[PDB]
Amino acid sequence: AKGKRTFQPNNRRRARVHGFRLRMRTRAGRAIVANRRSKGRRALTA
Amino acid sequence: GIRKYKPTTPGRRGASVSDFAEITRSTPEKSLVRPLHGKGGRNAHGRITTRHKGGGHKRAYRVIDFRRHDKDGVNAKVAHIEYDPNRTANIALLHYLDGEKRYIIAPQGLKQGDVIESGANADIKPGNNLPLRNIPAGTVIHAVELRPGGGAKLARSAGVSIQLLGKEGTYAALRMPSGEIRRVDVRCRATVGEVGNAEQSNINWGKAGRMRWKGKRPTVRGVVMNPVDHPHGGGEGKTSGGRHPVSPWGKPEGRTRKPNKPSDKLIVRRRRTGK
RNA sequence: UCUACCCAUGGCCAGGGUGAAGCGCGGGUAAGACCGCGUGGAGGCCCGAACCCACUUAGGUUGAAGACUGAGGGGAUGAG
RNA sequence: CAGUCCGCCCAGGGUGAGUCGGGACCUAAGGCGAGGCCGACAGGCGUAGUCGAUGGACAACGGGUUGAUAUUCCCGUACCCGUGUAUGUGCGUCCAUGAUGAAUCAGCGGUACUAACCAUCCAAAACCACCGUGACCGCACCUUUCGGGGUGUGGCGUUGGUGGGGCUGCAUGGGACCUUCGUUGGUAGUAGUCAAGCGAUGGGGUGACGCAGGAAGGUAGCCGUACCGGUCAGUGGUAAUACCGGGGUAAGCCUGUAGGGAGUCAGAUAGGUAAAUCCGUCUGGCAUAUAUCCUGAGAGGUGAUGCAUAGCCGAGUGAGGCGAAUUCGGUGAUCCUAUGCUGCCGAGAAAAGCCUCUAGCGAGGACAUACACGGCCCGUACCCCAAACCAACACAGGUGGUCAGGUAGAGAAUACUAAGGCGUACGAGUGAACUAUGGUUAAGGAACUCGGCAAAAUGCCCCCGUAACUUCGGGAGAAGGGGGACCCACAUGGCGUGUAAGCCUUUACGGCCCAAGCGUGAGUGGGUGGCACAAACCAGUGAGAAGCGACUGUUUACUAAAAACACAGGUCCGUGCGAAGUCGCAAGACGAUGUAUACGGACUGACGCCUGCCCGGUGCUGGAAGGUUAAGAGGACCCG
RNA sequence: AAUUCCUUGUCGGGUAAGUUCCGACCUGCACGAAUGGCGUAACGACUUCUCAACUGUCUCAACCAUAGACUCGGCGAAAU
Repeated sequence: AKGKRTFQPNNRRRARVHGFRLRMRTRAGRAIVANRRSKGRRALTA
Repeated sequence: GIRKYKPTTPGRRGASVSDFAEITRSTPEKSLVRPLHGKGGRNAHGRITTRHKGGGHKRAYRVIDFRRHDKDGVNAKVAHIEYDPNRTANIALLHYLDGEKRYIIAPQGLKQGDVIESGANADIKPGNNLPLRNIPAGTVIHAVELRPGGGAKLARSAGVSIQLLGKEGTYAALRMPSGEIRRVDVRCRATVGEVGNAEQSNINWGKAGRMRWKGKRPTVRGVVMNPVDHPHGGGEGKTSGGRHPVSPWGKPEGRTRKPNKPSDKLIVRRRRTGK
């Protein structure tokens, strides 16, 4: 009976992997942030 | 120097273990150890480059002095002989007469309380390390150097010993453990006598647990893989590849040394592979 | 953040058995070889809960559940 | 479902820290990375550094309080860092006093050089003898019936390789002359240095580490008891002999018990990048120390005239007041001594912190007592095997760690219970068929079926008794047989513990002994009851013969757990060392802080007896005479 | 024979009756030595046969109790 689902919340890992200090680190991440800012989103990054 | 276990379990049917009959302590010298952490065979990218390695007992590295050039004319006394994990030959501890302490690999026949010298003016006895230029011809050697001043590289396993065939000009001819006749500059240093613990090759490792302890994951043959995994895989029923055995990367089974490299002008005859 | 493998640092394994090496005594041997008696507490050892699995069967099959439940079942000091 | 209720809706309230978990303290695996190297650009690695707990170091325990917080607030008693003032003792410089210096004046043989001298190793040019034929010539062959190749008969290029003398020259190691300290004989042990105190980012020690196994000494806990406060529960008997409730209290501060560990003093010295009185090494004196020193569970004293409790009064919202006895034993941890002790091989993190050394700063500074003060930033409510988290739901699934009462019992299993918590969110009726889950069955007992699928059955403790075969360990709980209840006696017995106790005394937290008291199995003999003594729950079916795989293990999450994968053991091939192999265009990295008794690849798969023939085909390895054949060089001739 | 189309090969065990099973023969369609040949104590939720005990698996079904099914009140779907 191993009913272990796929989402195990851990906000430290959330912020560490999808965080702002990480999106602004590589070229692609800066592009993603600018793209979201252009589309108008309210949550630029996790 | 081996103990054979009794058949009290299928994992110990014919297993054997080294007798440790030469050790004199069970702990290192606290000032000559360094940390070690195993990788599993994964290089700076994180990818496996060498397979079948990892998940083994922790161990610590005991600093060893292979570049024996400083203490020249200063005697030393062997204080103990010990067991180190990451090496096939036993380690031996030396108290110098100045007050330094340091390790070496133990030659066969060494024993506690024995005194060893060094340098060009040294006696021809096991443990004494002196330049290849001051060693007569026909004497067994171990732990010799390749370039002058560049540490000891050749023949430092357990029980192996090169032989010094003779000298010709500014070079000395050496018969390696494998059978090659190489030529090495005569400024290179070397220790006398063969390496100790020469029975350790006669050990059955019993069960698979012992190999997993020393650390090596299991290896899966080629024929049982699929055609996309290995140039052998495939075939309903039991096959044989039908491909002139090849490596997992397609490289055939031939000769792999790079042709015509700088060091081929010092090699007199390579090893013999027939029979 | 599920799953495969590896790296650093922590945790867990009720209860009951069998009796290896060595050591002491004896017998025995020119001497070894070995045999009875004490001490000793090894092993991918044995029976068995927590824990990890998933061999059989019935139920479910617009389910309680997008792979589960009841009975039995394998491992349980180790490649855990 | 309904709902006056709600984890729903609305308003207001609520989270109190020098000691708890984090930061201001430290590093591991990993991340970023000043310069930097590599790469057409984009970018890849990485040094010094700086981050990163799942680890290291670090000061607080009982009781009370509100409707919501408590190691946070209040009460009682403590501990850790800093600051100011006052006091007593007080060691220092300024000076003044002790120890101590250091070089000239003629003065070593070694560091060890020039030239040389000795020993050893090595090979230049010519000169001596031999295989071997790249050639090649004739000659003998199985020949092609000799007309061809290739092998021995002997001469040529010694083309390659051997051996002894010879050798012009290198080089290493010693002695030899180049200043380093000479034996100090005056000049110069006062005059330069050291004697308060703080002392490093520098040296050294410690921090500092594995798995397994008991025996011993304790405590928490639980069960009885002296003693104290109370009940008559409408029954046949029971007033005290019966029954129920109490039979408590921490950190810290004293003392140093069981256990565990350890030698001390003198000389001199580049080894610790400079110096060391510190650490190592060598040479000596001292007993191998009940001694002496370090660590240390517990008992005991104090904290405690306090705090808290069984009960009695009040009042019944539940405020408020009083408050007894508190000794002795038995059993006993999976917790403490214990980062201990003993074994074994698979050999078991770093840094800060603390101690000590000098280098250095120095005219002020060290110790103790009294009084007055500062102790920063984040979390603190509420759920937390769950209707509050991951599952679309108030979902029979999933979720790491700490406590662990009583009876039976080997047990944290199983049955019933104590503290504590709940009856969980649609009901009420009713002997229909049929389906699911439990229960029983006459006579027969696999006759059912693809198949004993499902069910039934054996099931524990103590004594007896145990086969073929074997790698001598096993097979084995083999198979098979007997007993199990409650009373009485042997029994004031036997065993454990140990009080008043006698003994000795190392006057100590000594140890031997042992009435009483408390606790406990096993055996024997005689009785008693039932259909049944393992009485309920818990709790192996066993034996014979084939095939496959040696064995424990791994595998298709979700129709395949196997004869498939792995394995310990073999043989082959490659690899002489920033090796072979791999990731990358390159730098670089793993292989390995390894070195052929090692590393990578391929096939077979414990152990025993063995692996027979073929190199023609395809590969891999080693080569030469010839033919073949690309770029580049070559530029006769011809043409415009 | 995990390998045999002919095939239910031939003989013998075992049952009252044996296309499965065991021991032998060998005419090997189309075994064979590290894509290893033949054996082997111990081990196996592996595949195949036989025995003892046991039983509703069966001759052959019967009865009891719970959860649905059926009736009354409330809320109130679905594929087609």
